[PDB]
Amino acid sequence: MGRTLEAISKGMSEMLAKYDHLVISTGRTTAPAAAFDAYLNEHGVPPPQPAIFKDLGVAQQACSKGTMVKNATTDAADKMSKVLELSEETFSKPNLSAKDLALLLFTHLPGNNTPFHILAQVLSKIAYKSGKSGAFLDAFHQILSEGENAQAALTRLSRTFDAFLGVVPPVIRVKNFQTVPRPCQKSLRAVPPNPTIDKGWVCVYSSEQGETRALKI
Amino acid sequence: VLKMGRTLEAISKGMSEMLAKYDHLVISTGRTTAPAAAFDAYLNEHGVPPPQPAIFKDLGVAQ
Amino acid sequence: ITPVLKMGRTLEAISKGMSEMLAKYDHLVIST
Amino acid sequence: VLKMGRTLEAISKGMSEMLAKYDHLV
Amino acid sequence: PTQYPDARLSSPIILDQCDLLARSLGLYSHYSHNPKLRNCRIPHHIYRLRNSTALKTFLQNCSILTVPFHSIWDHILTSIQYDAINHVDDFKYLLPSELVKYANWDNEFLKAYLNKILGLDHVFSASARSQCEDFSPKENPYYWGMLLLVHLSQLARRIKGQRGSLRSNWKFIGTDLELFGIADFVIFKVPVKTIIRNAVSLQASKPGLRIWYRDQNLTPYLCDDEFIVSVASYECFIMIKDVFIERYNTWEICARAWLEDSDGADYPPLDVLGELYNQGDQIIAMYLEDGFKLIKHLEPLCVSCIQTHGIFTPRKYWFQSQMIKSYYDELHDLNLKLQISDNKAECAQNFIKTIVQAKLTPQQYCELFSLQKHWGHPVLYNDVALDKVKKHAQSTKILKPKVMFETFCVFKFIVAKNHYHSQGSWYKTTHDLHLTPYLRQHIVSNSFPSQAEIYQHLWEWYFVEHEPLFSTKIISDLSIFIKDRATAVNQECWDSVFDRSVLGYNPPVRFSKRVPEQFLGQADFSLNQILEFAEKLEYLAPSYRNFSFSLKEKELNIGRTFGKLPYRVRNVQTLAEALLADGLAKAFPSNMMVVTEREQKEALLHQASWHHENAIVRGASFVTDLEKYNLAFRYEFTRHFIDYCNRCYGVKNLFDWMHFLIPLCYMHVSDFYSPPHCVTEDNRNNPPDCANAYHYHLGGIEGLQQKLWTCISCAQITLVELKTKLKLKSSVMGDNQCITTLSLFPIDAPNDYQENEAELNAARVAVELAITTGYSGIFLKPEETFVHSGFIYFGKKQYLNGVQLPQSLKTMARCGPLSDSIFDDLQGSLASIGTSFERGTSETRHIFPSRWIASFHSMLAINLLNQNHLGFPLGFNIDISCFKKPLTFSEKLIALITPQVLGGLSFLNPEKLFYRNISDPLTSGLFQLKNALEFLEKEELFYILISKKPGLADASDFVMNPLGLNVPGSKEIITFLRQTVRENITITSQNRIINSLFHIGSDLEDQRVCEWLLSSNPVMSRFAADIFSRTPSGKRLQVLGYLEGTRTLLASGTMLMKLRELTRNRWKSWFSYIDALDDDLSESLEKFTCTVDVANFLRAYSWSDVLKGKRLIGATLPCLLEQFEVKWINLSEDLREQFNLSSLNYVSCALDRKVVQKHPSVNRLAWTIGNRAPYIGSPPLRVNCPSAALKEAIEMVSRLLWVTQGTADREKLLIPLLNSRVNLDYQTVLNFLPTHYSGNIVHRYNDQYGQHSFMANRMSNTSTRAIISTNTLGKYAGQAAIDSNIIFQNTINLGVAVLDIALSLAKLSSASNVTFRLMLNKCCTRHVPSEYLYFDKPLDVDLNKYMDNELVYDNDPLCSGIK
Ligand SMILES: [Zn+2]
Repeated sequence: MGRTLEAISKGMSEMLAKYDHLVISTGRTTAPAAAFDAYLNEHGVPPPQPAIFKDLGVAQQACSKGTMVKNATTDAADKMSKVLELSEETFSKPNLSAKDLALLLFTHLPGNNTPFHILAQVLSKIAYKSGKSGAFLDAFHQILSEGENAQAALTRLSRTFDAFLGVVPPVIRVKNFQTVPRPCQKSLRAVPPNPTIDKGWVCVYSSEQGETRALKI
Repeated sequence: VLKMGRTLEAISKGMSEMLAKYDHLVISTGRTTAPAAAFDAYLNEHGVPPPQPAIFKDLGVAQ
Repeated sequence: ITPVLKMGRTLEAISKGMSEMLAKYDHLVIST
Repeated sequence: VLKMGRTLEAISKGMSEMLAKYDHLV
Repeated sequence: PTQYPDARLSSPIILDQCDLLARSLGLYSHYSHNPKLRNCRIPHHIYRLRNSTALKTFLQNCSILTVPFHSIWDHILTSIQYDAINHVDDFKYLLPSELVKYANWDNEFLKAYLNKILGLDHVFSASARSQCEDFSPKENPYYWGMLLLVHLSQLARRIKGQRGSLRSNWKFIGTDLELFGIADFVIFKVPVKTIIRNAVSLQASKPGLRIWYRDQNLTPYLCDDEFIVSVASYECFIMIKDVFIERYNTWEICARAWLEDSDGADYPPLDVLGELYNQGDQIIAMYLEDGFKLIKHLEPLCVSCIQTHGIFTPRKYWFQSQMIKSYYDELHDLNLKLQISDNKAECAQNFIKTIVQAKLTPQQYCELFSLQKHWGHPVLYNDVALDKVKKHAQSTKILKPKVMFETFCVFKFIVAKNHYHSQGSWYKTTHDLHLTPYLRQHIVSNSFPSQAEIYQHLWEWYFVEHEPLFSTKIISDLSIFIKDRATAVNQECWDSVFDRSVLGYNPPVRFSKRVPEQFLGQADFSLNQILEFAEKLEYLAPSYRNFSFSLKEKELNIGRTFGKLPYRVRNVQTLAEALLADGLAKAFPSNMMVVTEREQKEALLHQASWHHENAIVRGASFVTDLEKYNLAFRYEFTRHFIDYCNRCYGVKNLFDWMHFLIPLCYMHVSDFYSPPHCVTEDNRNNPPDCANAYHYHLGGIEGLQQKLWTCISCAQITLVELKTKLKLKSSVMGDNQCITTLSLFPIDAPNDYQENEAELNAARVAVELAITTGYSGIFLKPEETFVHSGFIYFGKKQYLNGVQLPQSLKTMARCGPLSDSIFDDLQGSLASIGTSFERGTSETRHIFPSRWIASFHSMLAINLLNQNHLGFPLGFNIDISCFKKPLTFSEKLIALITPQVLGGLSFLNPEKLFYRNISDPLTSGLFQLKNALEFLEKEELFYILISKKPGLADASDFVMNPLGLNVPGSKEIITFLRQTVRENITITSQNRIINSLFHIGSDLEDQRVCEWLLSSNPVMSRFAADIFSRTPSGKRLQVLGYLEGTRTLLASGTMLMKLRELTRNRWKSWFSYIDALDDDLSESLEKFTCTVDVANFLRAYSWSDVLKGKRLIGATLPCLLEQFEVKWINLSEDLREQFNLSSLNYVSCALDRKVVQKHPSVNRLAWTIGNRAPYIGSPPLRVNCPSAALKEAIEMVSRLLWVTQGTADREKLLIPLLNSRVNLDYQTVLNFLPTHYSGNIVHRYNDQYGQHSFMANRMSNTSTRAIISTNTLGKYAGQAAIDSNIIFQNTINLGVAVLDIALSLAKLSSASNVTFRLMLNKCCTRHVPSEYLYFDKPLDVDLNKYMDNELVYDNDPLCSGIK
């Protein structure tokens, strides 16, 4: 029985090392399972002593039996699970909401309250709704790296990016045509038959009295 | 020999079970670890509890 | 030579240690 | 076969000590 | 007298005590969050200030309300900037037009010098716009404000220095913004109308004021009064002065650079500066202290813009995206905390947009990164500061035993592997072999397992035990205890650090605190007694359970703390860190990195191969922060590392001190005016938790166990490397840690494919490291981490794809007229300016813009100290008291031209643009002086200025200053105070080590040893200095140097008179040259023409009394710029037009045409790199652990053997010197000497034991394209080469520096090439015959007196392994 004995010798030595390290690391004050459960149920928070759990998921679920309330121990486990969710294709990848994406585009544009600011709001909302915000941001950045400015990048993205083909411009409710921003007044036009974004129509301003003006860029 | 075959078949099952469980364990820290170590080191060195030991009673260590 | 006899005796002690540790693991580790 | 016996005795020695340490906790 | 208030800002800005001044004047203020200050009784030294009549008239017609300091900050800066020109009569001295005149003259001089050296006329031309006198006054917006604040800051330093007289004050009255300075405070006074500015109410105009006055009708308090007041401290005023000086220097350097180049200059343009400066000021005014949260983002934003420059990959824009998102989040919080409308906060959006939308080059972003501190610093609150620390150090962590287990085993493996590769064998194991099978048959066969198979059998390292290593009773330095440190008080008297009136009771026990004053007070100080103190756990006594924090000086966060321990616990910490740094921290390479684009291909292939050429290597790096590690360490994790260290040193309980002691203390900040919120008289012994203070700290603190934590970090990186099977190289700066992953590709791979795959591999590693540290309780935050293929921090510098980027402004913007010296010394100030200038040139490619600033501030120091010295009465005029008439422009100029070695005040040597270490300062100084006098047209003054009357100096002065002259004016001021410091040491000292080192007859020993070292038949001063540094006299001088920077030791009326008389004498010697003359010496010198002959004659004449007719050797070496001349062989056609030119032994230099990397283009030489590396071209026994004493004894034996002759009686000269350091006999020592018996004593001493420069003082990009060849200089390439003046390591530095300086502004192309040669001249080369020193008498003095000092003596020199 040499093989069936040598395998047992090596496995036993390894098991011995690992469990000896564990007991020395948390020793002499660690709370056993019964005492831990009693303290938690009776006080509502876990004891100030070290404890040993079977899995990370068991630690995420350690709460008082009577009511479910988060405790310092639970928070520690949730932080660690969020770390475990990391993947190496999306390490430090920016996650941006529609409002958040718009703020970035504004940082790259010159002036204030120009037609390109309205175009940026509209495009960011449409792209985020269809779940293509990361691809949209990467395409914008690529055009910037080629050597162009943000305005040419936005016009080219409106023409070619897939999420905007055959999309009707949104409608904005205003009191009158004095409410539209001053730099955008000169670009207002009459509503075309079938407006669409990939042809250069940003949005539709509808006044309080049914008068509609189309913004052209 | 047969008692040995049965004891080995029990030992291998127990050892594989312990190693599989060890792969998934997790522990949480507490505030009684370092003070308990200090208290034990002082008794081992001198044979009596450290002076002004009231703080160790507050932490639940002096025993 | 004493070693073979000793090995025969020890496996029983090792089995006892393993049973005791399987016992202690059930009290130390929280699994609710 | 002598090496096996010696190894087993060494393993048994360590088991006894590491069991004492666990006896302190519970 | 010795100490004065600090010239520059170095302390945190705390405004607690201001609340106490306002309550005593009847005003309202709410700076502090501490409720003790609302109702305590005012301290008497503050309450008495309300009685001054000057302060009561200054506060007439003011409101009861005050405003915080920053809400005014904006208006203060603007008002001083625009109003300072109407107050020129206040600083009519300082002669502004003369400052500009001197600086212009100095640039013209340096241009002439460099045109002559480089051999090309007209390399440097005239932009007549920078050269007119009216350029800086008319076009720099900070000129007049900077001069006014230089004057006012000197007044403020004088008033604060006086201990409080109630009549000592200063004031300044302007169109707006009146100022008033009293003991510790400065009061700013502004009209109300300029703050309301046509708004509904005061809070409507400045919303940040809602914190003090929530919503109250304030108009009843503001109608009848025309002014409003802000109370602040002296540090706020000094910080304003610092901001003006920094902004002035920065604007001037940028403006001049853009006139010099005008196409691409490596400095941000002036549009960007004007915009950023104004918008940051507005952000600060509006958001107060918080604004710093937004302004703190300037540095990461600059880095993120640099990173977007290589070959496009989407990941290259991720860091920038993360930073932008982070910036607006902060804004969204601030706008809800102050209820700010979107239209009000336009300044914050303009700040971020100005940075991003400016499309600068990587060089300009790297320089703009340096403007981080140009807006001032925030106010700190100790409760806000300690909330963050408390939360992080008491939190609970979730740890995984498997990860901790594996990183511990890797720790033990690293130690074992380093031992084996050092001593060729396994250490002596004492553990049972049966437990670890894989390691047993490597131990029995004495072989070490390979890197590949280590992971499979990793567990077996848990059982390995062995014999102790690294004996404890010896540490190398033993002078770390003497050094200055800050300590806390003992726990019986822990209240004594607070004010009695703020506390509310008188503490029962009152306490000294400084380390230099407490090391001298300790009567015994053994080193074994500290060990015993730690081993017996003596500290756990109730007396040593106090710990206190203190805040850091110049940062932009809410407050970072460094900790302070009692005196004896500080000794325990110091001993543990020293033991670790010598013995075991050596097994962990924490700086193994070098920049991979600059490394040879063979080395990369060998290093990046997992096991052991047709392969391509591409690297990618990421950066992590080590600052957030300290508070996250828990005992459950570090028990095992600490226990293994204890075993490795044989000691027990030594490395556990921090985790055993820190959780038993009461954590608080020791601010004089902010005690813990809740401490009372009966509550005092066991106080409770409150906002300031708390119990049960569970983590570490910033610097307590730095060595051990860096070692654990290296162990986790090695564990990750075993897990991912990729080669990693890590490096550690002060704060950041950079990790580089090396990946291998086949030869036929597209460049885009390599760029993408390298970043993917670096990301696998970053994810793995994040998990490994998260299961140890330390959380990397992926948002502030970036992964990049080109960007790296390596030294304190930044590289992009191997191209070094400039960082010159960081050091040149802090240039100023005054520095921190003793009694406001003029040489101290000028020397500080000179060193800052030489570092600044090493980090850029523009020379003249920085040189103008350095010269400007030199002349300014002279004028300011002439008429506003702090050590004299208020108006004194040093020059009138000395010479009976004021100084002229020409006299000041001549002092600033004469080199310091000759007794003048010139510290800006042009030769230091080429290399820092100059072989001989006398010959180079003579070369520079001759050139300057030829430019100035006063060529007849040369022999008058260099021939000055020798002073009175002993032999010890000549031994301490080997290469200098005996002139009174070149001597430093500290040499006049040293004698006093030594006297106090023999009065106030009880330390046994110090009393034994400074015994009763030590002065006679120093005198006798110095006289003996200069008694050889040819005298050699370099040898004498080298020997003197290692005898006990050198140790005595080192200890004096450590203890000098103290108080009440250096200080201890008649001291003021001694210092005043010394200062007047020094001014007479610097600024009068007809008074100091030797007509005989000048008559003798006029015959020589070479600078070497002149230096030899001056050294012989100056030290005639010491030399006694013998002749001096080994000191004079030729100046390189006079020995070699530059001759141009071939220049391309596009450079001939730019240099405006129309058409044997030598070193040959050329420019390499092949370019490897470039950013942004190939148009400047400093924007590109190449392949070359010209700097790379240029013991039978050994003890494992040699102490410092043994190293120095070996060096002395080596030097003295090499100097004397073989047929001599060498042993009897060696015994008296060697018996004073170690216990070896003579014969055993020779067994450690390396190979000898080759050299030429005069020549080979300088190169064998001298100190050289390993590189040119330029940016390191040029060296990578230089082809230097020293094979063509004939018979000097060892025939007459070992027997000449030439140093062949310095010609390479000169060749690289000439190539760099000549093409610093030229516009390059793909067709340009350059080749020249450095030609040898005959005047300076000498043939120095081999010569021995003959000692006719052994030393007759008993140097054997220090067998009790372990600081000096090694009782058992070889107790470690013989090896
Ligand atoms: Zn010469």
